[PDB]
Amino acid sequence: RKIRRRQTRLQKAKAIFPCPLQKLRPSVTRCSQKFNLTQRIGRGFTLRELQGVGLSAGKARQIGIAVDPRRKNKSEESVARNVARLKEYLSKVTIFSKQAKPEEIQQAIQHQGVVMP
Amino acid sequence: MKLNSAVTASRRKCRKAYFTANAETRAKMMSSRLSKELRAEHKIKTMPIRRGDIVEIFTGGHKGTGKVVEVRRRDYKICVEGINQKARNPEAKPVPYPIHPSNCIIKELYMNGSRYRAIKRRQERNAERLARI
Amino acid sequence: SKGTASFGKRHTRIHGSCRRCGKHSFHLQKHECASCGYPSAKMRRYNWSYKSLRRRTQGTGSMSHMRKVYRAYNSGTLKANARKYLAK
Amino acid sequence: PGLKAKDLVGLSQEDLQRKLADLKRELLSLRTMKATAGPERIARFRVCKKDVARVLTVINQKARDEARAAFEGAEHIPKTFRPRLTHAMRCQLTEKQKRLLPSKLMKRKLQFPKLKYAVK
Amino acid sequence: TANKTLSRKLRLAKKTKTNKNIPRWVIAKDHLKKTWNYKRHHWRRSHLKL
RNA sequence: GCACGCCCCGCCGGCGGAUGCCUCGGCCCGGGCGGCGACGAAGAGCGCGGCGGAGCGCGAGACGCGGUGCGGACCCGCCCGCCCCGAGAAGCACCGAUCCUCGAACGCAGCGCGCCCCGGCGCCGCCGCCUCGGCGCCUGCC
RNA sequence: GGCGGGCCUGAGGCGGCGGGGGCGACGGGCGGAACUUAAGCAUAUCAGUACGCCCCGGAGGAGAAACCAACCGGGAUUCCCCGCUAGCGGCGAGCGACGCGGGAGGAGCCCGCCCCGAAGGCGCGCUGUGGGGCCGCGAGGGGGCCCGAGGGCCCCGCCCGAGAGGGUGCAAGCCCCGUACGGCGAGUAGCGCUGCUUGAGCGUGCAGCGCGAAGGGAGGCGCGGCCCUUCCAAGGCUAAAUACGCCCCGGGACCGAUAGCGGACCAAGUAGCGCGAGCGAACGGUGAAAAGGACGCCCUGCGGCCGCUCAAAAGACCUGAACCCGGCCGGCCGCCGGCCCGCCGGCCCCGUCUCGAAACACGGACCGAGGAG
RNA sequence: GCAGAGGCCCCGGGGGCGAAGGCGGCGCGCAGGCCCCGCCGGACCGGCCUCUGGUGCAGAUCUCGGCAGCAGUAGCCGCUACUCCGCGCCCCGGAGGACUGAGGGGGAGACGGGUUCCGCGGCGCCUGCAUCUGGCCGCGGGUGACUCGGGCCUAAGCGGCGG
Repeated sequence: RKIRRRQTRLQKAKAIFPCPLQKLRPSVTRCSQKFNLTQRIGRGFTLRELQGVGLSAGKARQIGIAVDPRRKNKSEESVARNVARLKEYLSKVTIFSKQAKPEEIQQAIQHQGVVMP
Repeated sequence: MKLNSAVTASRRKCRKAYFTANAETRAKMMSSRLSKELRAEHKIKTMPIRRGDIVEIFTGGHKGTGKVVEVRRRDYKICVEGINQKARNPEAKPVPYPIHPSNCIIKELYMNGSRYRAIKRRQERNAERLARI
Repeated sequence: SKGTASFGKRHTRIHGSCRRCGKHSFHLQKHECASCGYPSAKMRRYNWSYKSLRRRTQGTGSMSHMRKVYRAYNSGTLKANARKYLAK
Repeated sequence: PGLKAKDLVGLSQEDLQRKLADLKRELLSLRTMKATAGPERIARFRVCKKDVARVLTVINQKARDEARAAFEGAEHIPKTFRPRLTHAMRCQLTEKQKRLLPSKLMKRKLQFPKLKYAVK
Repeated sequence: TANKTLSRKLRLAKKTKTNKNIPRWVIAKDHLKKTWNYKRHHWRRSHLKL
């Protein structure tokens, strides 16, 4: 099974060679008073957080940010956490368009693993 | 060693494949060493055995040279004219002693035309290999 | 007269050959096959007997068409499929 | 030793129909002879049987070729000439139909196209 | 039985033509070593269609 | 006592298939595929080989046929048929056909009987189409 | 009352297209046991199992909250790791989830309603169409002695990006093949009563019948108020990660022919058996090469005899044990001990239950293989 | 002690200058057991160290296969029956003497078996003694319909039907 998942992962990576396999996901307080101190990765950035950066949900998905309308920040501090995560990703991301630009694409380097862990 | 998984290294699978193989594969399995003189002329180490070939046995008892009168691929053996079991009765028809073709060196080949075409195909393929692939 | 004499009064053919399964299982009086199930459209398969299912099923015959079409799927049947999906 | 199909390919259907009848009368003759005689290995018998098949393959191939040409580019074509496919492939939605999407959905795909991107 | 059915007669007929010994030349060609058919039946003991 | 029957100081021989040795088979665990059918499946029956029983394989074009690309001397008996820079044995991959009777099984039976103008003739839907029925809703008439 | 048309329901016929049946698995729906455990037996347990029926598909189902939670909160589904215990149960025997947390994998949407009103897929439709894998080449070994035949030995060498293997007259990197190296949202929610079910407990989900809303649902102890958090049922789709047989491919600290599949045998679900459903065997090995037996002698003939082939008869077959038996030879004899060896002395038949067996207790003709913490 | 696995066996363990296996005979060990010799046999097999297990059989009315003594034993006691001669077998031919005794040990059909029927050759099996016999074995053949029967029609019954 381990070899199979890597082989499926390698095949998928090549299909979107410049793009990272994992989409950007949000830092989220782990639930319960047991883990309320720590933070983990959530399904998607809230519409308010994307609005704070200035990205619409559809435009954000193209950049690579997963969007969850369901999530509500529940705080003003939670929004700040994610808006800063979104801001950093926007700097790290480079949009390769210009029809075909093979030389830039060859050295693109696909990010591997979870983005901004 | 073998780095390819497709080929089987099992004694059971290997023996069944040899014991029951298609005639095209029986042919290559029944190849024999081209002589030093022939090798220099044709640049092929071993060519498959034919029914006009004259061959010199080099190991088994009965080490003489004769034309290959018959090839029985089912028995995986070839019969060479003049190498037979001792006919008990003097006035009796000879029974050939089959020799394996590995035990033989091909002194002469039946040239044919397909044999010549086959010899050439290998000569150009071996040249690609000799060109270090 | 429970055994020998009673067996001696037998001269009848309760069972007969089946149309669908060619076995001496077709009752002549009831018009049904003990093994084939004919005249039922569906065939008689009961998971109480693993052996009975194995005695007659796929692979117990020529498998003519299926073999020929399975071989084609490892060849050019799949290319023919792609052409049909796209235009014809 | 049997009539090469290359030669029958190069014939007329009427000549092929005549040839088949002659082979069939010969096939009767060989059958009469083998039964009457009490054997010669009957080598022609075996060859003739293959040459009744060879001639009839040619006659089918000509007929299929003539019929297929008549039934061409027409909705509703004789089933025998229909693409082999398989029962399920015949019944599967065309890739254009499978890809068919609602107008609102298509509008969004155009609005936000796939972008190539890379991250540090 | 003298009032038989063609379909029954046809299946009984195959059995009569099939109950035959291995041709000697077949034994020689394949080198059989088992020259007995074992699918050969006898009207006294075997009950076909039973 | 001899014979017998025992036991064996040993010597041979039957009878049986143990024990070893092997082994184209199983089992076990991974892969990989997921590909049947009214264009008739799965299955079944009957036939089919020059000599032909079983099994395999085919289907009256039958132990196979056509095309293509390889392959290049054989074909387990007896054959006769090939043999030759192509002439074409065994083999192989595909592709095009043929494909009897039954069988979801389809004119009706199951092996016998119809219809019909010559193509055929089963059911159940869906969608058009054609011919119509209704003191359903009316309208036009007399 | 007769007669023409339009509509609305219906018939008969023709076309075009589809459905049906099959696969010992996986997957969905339904019907549904009992043996068993409780050291009895009803509730329970077995078991939402066998089995019956019915549908798919390469996966299927599930799926974008009428969600969980109670926080410095998460956020569709599926699978995995953990939670193993909250609970349930003649609170007995037993049974038994989820929520966090770590992962694999991730993708979102659409209709009705409403706005337009044929702009449409235009014989329809305004009782609403339409829009919003193959193909290849492929290295390098001689001499000596012996053997039936080296692949054995004894000396010397050569190729390894190949010393994985298989074959060949014995144990072969260099004899043959190969291998390593390549190429080309309403009869609804709810509620009353019943029944099934669930860990779900004054109800976990379902269902019948009765009655039936409007802003409603939930928050794991019912009821009536008051809030607070959270969501929007009664319409629909959706990939992925997961499962799995036939079949094919490869591997094994697997079994080695009374074993391993029932089945290693050219003809096994076969031969046979049972009216039938169904049941169900036995059977591997000559040799390197069939070289599968030259000849002569006789015999009324059969057949025998020699010998032959082969390294060997290995002669219908590898080895050929035990039991059992026939010849010939040798003794008078169960065991244990002493001794020259047939005399003295001692010896009940084992296993097993049993207080106690030589028991007139039971099992045991004999031998081989298999046979149980 | 068994059967596999990982190692070792100081020029790389033992083997056609004879492996495993079998049969007799020593030797060592309290014994489980081991070793060697001779003979057969004809290609594989170990000792130690670490590992594994489907690992040791006198029994289970044990399973399966072989087979002994009883034992040349019990028995081959239905249907009255054979005899002589031919070359003569129980087959055949002649001649005698019987028997089934027209509800037949006769001649035929329905069913059921499925070629057993027939002719020619043979005995390897089978014919429970024999066989030159045969329903046995090999080979080659054999079932002809306007009128007879099926088909046909209905009977008990059984299916089929908008549903």
